[PDB]
Amino acid sequence: SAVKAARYGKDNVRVYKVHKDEKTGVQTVYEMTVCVLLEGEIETSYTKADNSVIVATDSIKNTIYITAKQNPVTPPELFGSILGTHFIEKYNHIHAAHVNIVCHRWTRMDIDGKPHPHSFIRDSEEKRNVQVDVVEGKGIDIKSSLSGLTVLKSTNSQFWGFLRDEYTTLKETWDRILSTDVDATWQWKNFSGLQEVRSHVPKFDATWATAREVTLKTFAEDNSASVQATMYKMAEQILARQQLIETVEYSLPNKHYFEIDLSWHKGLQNTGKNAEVFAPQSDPNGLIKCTVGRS
Amino acid sequence: SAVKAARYGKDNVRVYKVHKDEKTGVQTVYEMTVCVLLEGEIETSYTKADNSVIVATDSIKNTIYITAKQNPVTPPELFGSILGTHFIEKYNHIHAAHVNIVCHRWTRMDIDGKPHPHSFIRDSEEKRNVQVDVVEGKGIDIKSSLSGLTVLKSTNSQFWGFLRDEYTTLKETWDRILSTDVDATWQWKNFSGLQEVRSHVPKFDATWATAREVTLKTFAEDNSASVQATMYKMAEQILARQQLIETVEYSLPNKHYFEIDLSWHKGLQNTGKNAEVFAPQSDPNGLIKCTVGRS
Amino acid sequence: SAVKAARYGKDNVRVYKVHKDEKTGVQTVYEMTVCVLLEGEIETSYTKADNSVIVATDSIKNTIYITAKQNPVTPPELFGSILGTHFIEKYNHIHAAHVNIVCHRWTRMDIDGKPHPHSFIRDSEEKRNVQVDVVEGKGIDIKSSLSGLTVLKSTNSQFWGFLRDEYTTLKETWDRILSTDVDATWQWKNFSGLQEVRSHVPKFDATWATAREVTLKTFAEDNSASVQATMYKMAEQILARQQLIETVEYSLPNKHYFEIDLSWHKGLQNTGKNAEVFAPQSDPNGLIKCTVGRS
Amino acid sequence: SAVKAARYGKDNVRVYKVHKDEKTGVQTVYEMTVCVLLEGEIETSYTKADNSVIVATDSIKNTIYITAKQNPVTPPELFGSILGTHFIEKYNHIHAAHVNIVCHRWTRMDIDGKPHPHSFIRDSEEKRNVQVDVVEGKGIDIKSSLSGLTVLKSTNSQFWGFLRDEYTTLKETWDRILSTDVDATWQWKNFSGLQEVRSHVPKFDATWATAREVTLKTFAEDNSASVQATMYKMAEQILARQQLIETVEYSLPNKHYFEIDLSWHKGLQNTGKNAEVFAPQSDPNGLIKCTVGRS
Ligand SMILES: O=c1[nH]c(=O)c2nn[nH]c2[nH]1
Ligand SMILES: O=c1[nH]c(=O)c2nn[nH]c2[nH]1
Ligand SMILES: O=c1[nH]c(=O)c2nn[nH]c2[nH]1
Ligand SMILES: O=c1[nH]c(=O)c2nn[nH]c2[nH]1
Ligand code: NA
Ligand code: NA
Ligand code: NA
Ligand code: NA
Repeated sequence: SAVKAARYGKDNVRVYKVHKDEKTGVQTVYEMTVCVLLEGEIETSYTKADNSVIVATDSIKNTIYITAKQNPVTPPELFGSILGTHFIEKYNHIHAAHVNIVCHRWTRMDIDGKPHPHSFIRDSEEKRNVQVDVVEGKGIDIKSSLSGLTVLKSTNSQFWGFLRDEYTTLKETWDRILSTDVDATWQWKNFSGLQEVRSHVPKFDATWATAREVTLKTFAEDNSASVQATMYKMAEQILARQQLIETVEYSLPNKHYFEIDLSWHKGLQNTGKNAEVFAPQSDPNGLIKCTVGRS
Repeated sequence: SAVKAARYGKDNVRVYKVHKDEKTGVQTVYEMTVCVLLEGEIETSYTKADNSVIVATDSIKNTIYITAKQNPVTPPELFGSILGTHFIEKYNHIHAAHVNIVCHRWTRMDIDGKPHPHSFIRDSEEKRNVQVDVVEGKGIDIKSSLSGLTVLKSTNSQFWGFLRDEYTTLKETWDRILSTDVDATWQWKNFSGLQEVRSHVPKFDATWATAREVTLKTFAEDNSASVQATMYKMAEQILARQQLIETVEYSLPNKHYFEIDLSWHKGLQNTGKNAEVFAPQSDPNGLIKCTVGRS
Repeated sequence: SAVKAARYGKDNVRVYKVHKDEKTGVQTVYEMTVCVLLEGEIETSYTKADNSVIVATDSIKNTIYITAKQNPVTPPELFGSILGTHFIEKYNHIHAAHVNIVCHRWTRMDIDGKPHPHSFIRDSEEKRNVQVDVVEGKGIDIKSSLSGLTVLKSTNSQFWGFLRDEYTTLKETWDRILSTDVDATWQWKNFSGLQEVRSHVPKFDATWATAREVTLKTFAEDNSASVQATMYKMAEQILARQQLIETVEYSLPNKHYFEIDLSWHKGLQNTGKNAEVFAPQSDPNGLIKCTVGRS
Repeated sequence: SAVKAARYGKDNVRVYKVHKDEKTGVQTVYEMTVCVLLEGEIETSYTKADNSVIVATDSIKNTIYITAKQNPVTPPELFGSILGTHFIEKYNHIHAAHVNIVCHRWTRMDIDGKPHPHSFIRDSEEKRNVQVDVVEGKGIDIKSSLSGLTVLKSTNSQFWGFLRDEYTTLKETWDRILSTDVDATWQWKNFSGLQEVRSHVPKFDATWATAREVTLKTFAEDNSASVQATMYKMAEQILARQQLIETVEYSLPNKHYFEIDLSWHKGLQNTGKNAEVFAPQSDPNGLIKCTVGRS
């Protein structure tokens, strides 16, 4: 037998960092969960019990903390690039590093209309994420994403004109609830190394903000013909606004809210134009995906 | 043997309701999870297989939907009172109804600085809850709460002067991170019935808003001597602002963020005044509770 | 204002202990999650920022580890009694200790038909729990439980003869699926102190085993008239088998599996006697509770 | 812009099926969670609001139920192949179907030493899974797996001889706890179609059983030099026992149990050879992966 692929490292490394502005007293906090997996000339640890090639996972953990102490942790695209580059440069036999970062929200509190200098709220379980693959000789590949953005619109969603056959019971509709949890990923053009990543630093936060804004505005304003049609419009707009993105991927569940026929009870009307009370369905759910690129 | 206590009903009933203003086009959505448990002269269903005394749990579910169709679902204190009263009035042998409601956030989206008429975001997993106990002959007891409000302050928290003995390793500190998930409950004076609950309807939303505001402002502004001391200040202020509340209860975890000594690595300084990178701890956690009432 | 109640301590303390038999080489492992909350003359920590009365939660954590090192951790009723007694005896101003223990399963593996001396499997998320309340002057109150025991029977469950009115749509049935997650609690007679708890040590494991056996056998064998009727039979039998138990409480969800009418598709018959494929429902669920005591 | 990839369908479809042996009275239950995603000539649903190419996700759900009614649901490799083949044969414009099945445990209860004919227990959250990709013109690709198998050994695990540099604090050890959650996947050779899958039906359950047995026996018996070395031995043995498997992949977390130094308290010895009480760590965790194939 032979090792066809192998990677190993440390997952679920929770990290907090504070920045203190000595002039103003304002403090800013960052909290992340980090995973680093390494690849390289490590097969003999599997086949021959040769631990000499293993950078211990505990040491990977220490390295995450040290790197966060010595470098900016924002934007996460930069921090993940620094962290990944470290492993391939430090260890001759390590040839790829895969860094995943989940950023948690700590939003500054407003107290009496004023931003508070050192108090924060978790205002959403929405995350901002990065996946950074640093491969020796092949540069740095970055996928940025937002996830856990949960939205609902109560009208201006339709679904008609779909295929009807002997397996079909769904009725066409011109007015339904649309609710989803948005997972959106933008893949950057390959970067040659850390100097090129640093040269683009301003674009990372700006592109995250644009992706979020486009997602929310398009969801709210589109008189949606389907999840498919609405998500394509979102992706097109993101590509138009940032030329350094190569592809945009969306993964959207369709979280169903069913009408409840109450006509058996005193003729109560609660369907169609009279629908007011609905039953949210926990499962099953539709799942719609698309990857959009340039022509 | 004998039945000393019994209650039964339906849990995890998900309910959505939409209100449509025909004049303006503005729609407003409400989403809740409801549990109703009944008590009364039901022991023979347990002891003698006598199902004639059972209002089926499926029928309880139907009743929740019908009641939501025919009545306001907000404030939840009112809806829960209507729902509980229904069971004790409709069924002669049912003498108590226990209604728990969890309200989920659907906050109206702002698009280009304007509130959108029919699009919403789940802006927090914070919940607004009610527990309503309707007992025949004894009125209506309401406990209102907020839960899942997660906050952090990066300084202006201290903890010194605690008991030190042979079990103690904790160092005194004059500057630490304080983070918690707030669970706050206010218990209303007993109401005689639905007419009295209706007479106080404006106070329910106002008191929830006050409880939230006091919690956030006190957390942000107090130079905290302990979780205990800060939570007592919150409770006092809520009692001062609403005379119809009898008690306020807080349950606060102390979610620890530990310093990381990096001095073993090239003498890096990351403790005390030099602490920048911390390790959030998933467990264990402190748990601090208090119930405050009037003198 | 005044403090009406207060308790504080440490939650989610994970503990593992190994026992090694030097004669045989056999090792046995125990893993628990422990919470300890204290009460006593502690109000001034809340009202006056007086930390001198606070046994730090970190010290409570240390005490859990030390107590586990120096004492048996099984049965959990004994360990929780030792731990709770420690706090009220050590600290003059602490007058009650509330200890909750969740025991996790590590079942010895059988390899080639033989029990392995040091390898274990988590064979269920079923838990064995204890709640121990040690109150100065009032002895030791112990509630023992099992939870997370998930069962299903595919026939020999009925539900007919329930109340039918204008809120009822449920059809009577003489053959349905019954599935639940069992939470069963037995409350021991009050014990005067640790000497009396020790005197009854053999009864704790034996009574847990009996409660589990009775639950499973009664569920499997009863031609159930309702959840209510079946759970009462379980409780009666436990009380009959252990005279030192005062009450038994069951809390059972009714986890619904719905028939799927497929007759719209080529006349396929999948209801009633022809039902083979069902839709498990995640929510809502029935919730049935009873507490049974002696006459 | 252009659609580079697209797939859509229904997730989290819960399905139960019962088989009743009329001769013996014995009933057997199966419960699964199914996801089906389709690909094909569907881009215009995204780009042009053309729903005529959409087989509605609701219809996919109906098809899962109908297919389960008309066909065996075990082994899951067969059921997933039937389900996937259905979509590519029924719909000319659908060219791939991706079927994921999670099988939940319902193990027959033993009551008084005898297997009960119709009562079952969820004896583990361990799952048996399949991923079946049916691609028009390219056959059927099946990946079978087990997941959620949680094990611990209290000794006979070592970890020494790893790389030591300025980032390393971990001490070498010759005796530690090893605990993990096993995720093991075996990838079958490509099958030409449903006839070939049916021809191999007996091998599916047998290979699952072998994979489980090899995993448990190797974990229990290996005096482990590292997670890496132990998992490679498991994979080699599975490949040796089933020639129709092309690769085996393991993904193993290293769930750390830390020693607790108690020497600060009365010189208590709880490290090294005296270690009895340990602190299980919820995070971070090591994560070790390998894919093994033939030479
Ligand atoms: O937007 C939708 N897309 C779909 O593919 C679908 N199928 N059922 N409902 C649906 N709604
Ligand atoms: O605010 C705090 N209260 C406590 O009771 C405590 N114990 N350890 N740390 C603590 N912090
Ligand atoms: O066993 C049952 N008990 C109940 O109270 C009930 N209500 N609906 N179905 C039920 N099944
Ligand atoms: O088995 C192990 N493998 C590793 O790669 C490792 N790193 N720290 N500890 C470890 N244990
Ligand atoms: Na390298
Ligand atoms: Na009544
Ligand atoms: Na005392
Ligand atoms: Na086809």
